[PDB]
Amino acid sequence: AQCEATVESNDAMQYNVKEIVVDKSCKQFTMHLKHVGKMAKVAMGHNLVLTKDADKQAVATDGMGAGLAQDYVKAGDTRVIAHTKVIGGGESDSVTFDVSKIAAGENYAYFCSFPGHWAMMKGTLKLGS
Ligand SMILES: [Cu+]
Repeated sequence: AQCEATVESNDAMQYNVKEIVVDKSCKQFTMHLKHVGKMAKVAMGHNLVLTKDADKQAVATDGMGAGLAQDYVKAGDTRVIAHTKVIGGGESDSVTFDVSKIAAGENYAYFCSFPGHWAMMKGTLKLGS
């Protein structure tokens, strides 16, 4: 609703939403992430990272090497448009980004960069109204 969306992540390594459509009327957009499971962030942590589809694996790979304290996102990665912190069960986080950083027709992927999660936790985000 409005210029925001909510994605729930669980203990089975899955997002409940696979596609997010950003309305052209939005100048800013907010992504809310909820970890609805009961596992600790050291075993089943989740975040939400947004990049062009092409940059997915590269960003997830470098992110793994950043560590948990860095929310598994390489500090100052220019390929990441927006990202939340890594959360454990019973928690949540939000991230707001500039819609101008998004282009029509372009393909964007949101995924979890916690080690090994990217291969199963991913969705598509795009501008469209
Ligand atoms: Cu995850």
